Amino acid sequence: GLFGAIAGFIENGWEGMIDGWYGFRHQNSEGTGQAADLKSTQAAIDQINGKLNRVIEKTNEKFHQIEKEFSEVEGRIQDLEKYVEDTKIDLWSYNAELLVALENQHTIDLTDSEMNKLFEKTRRQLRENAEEMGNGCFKIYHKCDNACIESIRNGTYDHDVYRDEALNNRFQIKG
Amino acid sequence: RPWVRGLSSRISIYWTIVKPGDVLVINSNGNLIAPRGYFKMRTGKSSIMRSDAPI
Ligand SMILES: *[C@@H]1O[C@H](CO)[C@@H](O[C@@H]2O[C@H](CO)[C@@H](O[C@@H]3O[C@H](CO)[C@@H](O)[C@H](O)[C@@H]3O)[C@H](O)[C@H]2NC(C)=O)[C@H](O)[C@H]1NC(C)=O
Repeated sequence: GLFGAIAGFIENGWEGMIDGWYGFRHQNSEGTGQAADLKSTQAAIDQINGKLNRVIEKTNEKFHQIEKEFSEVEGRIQDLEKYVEDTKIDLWSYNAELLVALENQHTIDLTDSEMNKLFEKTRRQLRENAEEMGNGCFKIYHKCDNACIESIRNGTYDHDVYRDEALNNRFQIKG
Repeated sequence: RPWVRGLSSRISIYWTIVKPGDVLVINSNGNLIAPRGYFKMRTGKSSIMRSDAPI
């Protein structure tokens, strides 16, 4: 949660959303249902499988090298043949033990991105038409339903046309 | 030298490679354990490994 979102302010875990890596939950008149996404689910996983291909299955094929285990005390060259190979392992390790640290931490602020860039999208295609109820979930003024849902859940939403319930239930009702 | 396989004396192995267009010359007045020929010299990609794993 560098971007904040995940494990940030959406502090709840979506239990068993198996139809993908993302989605929504509509509380319309027709009851409920947690819907699955794409351009974000394929989006992130697009990248993860990208930095990875980079890592996994690639370089290095070396044939004849220096010996590294030794049967009798030789001194000098010996010492050296060690210290050289030792230094190698040693370095190569730190490169490894960080390729992870990095790729790993940023693997994160990459998922906690697609989130904080979708709620941040819905909250764009629709004006005063609704607001994320407090935090996490949203709040609607129209009687949106399963059919009406394929609006935002398809970016097919008019905050102009389908606007009727605006000021109203908002700051308009008694107080 | 210590008794090895009966014998108390021994041999010292040495090597010499001759590049195309050069001649080899052996000159001994004793103890020469001369060679019967040359081994071919490849460049390739081979090595050797101490391991007890089975093929
Ligand atoms: C220099 O000294 C060494 C040792 O003091 C001599 O070597 C010993 O030589 C004898 C024969 O000359 C070897 O004896 C045989 O040993 C076997 C092994 O157990 C046994 O089966 C035979 O019946 C016999 O006893 C003995 O192994 C060998 N010892 C060693 C470790 O070398 C060497 O010959 C001496 N050189 C000269 C010119 O004095």
